[PDB]
Amino acid sequence: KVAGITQDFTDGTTTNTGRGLDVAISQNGFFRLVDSNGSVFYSRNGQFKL
Amino acid sequence: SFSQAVSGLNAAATNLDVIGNNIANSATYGFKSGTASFADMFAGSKVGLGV
Repeated sequence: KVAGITQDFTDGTTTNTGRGLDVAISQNGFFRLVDSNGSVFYSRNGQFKL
Repeated sequence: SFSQAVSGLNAAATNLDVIGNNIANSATYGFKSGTASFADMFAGSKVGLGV
C-alpha cells in the first residue's frame, strides 16, 4: 500500500546570477507573499521584479 | 505517464530558442539579453504534472 507522496526539504546548491533583486535563503525560512484576493502564501523561489 | 515527460521535453526547447537568438544577436549594438523562467504545476492530487 502507498502511505503517501511526500516532500524532501533539504537545500541544493547556489548559483550566483549577478542580478540585483534576487535573494536566496540558506536555511529554514519562507518568503511570505500576499495574493490579490487577500490570501497568504509561503514560497522559496526568490526572483522578483518591480 | 507520458504527459509529465513531454512537458519537460517541450520546455527544454524554448530554453534553446532563447539561447540561439542571444548567440545570433551578440554582434549588435543595443541588444538586451533574454532569459526564461519555469514553474511547476500541481492539481488537486499530490503527484505533480510537469513544467
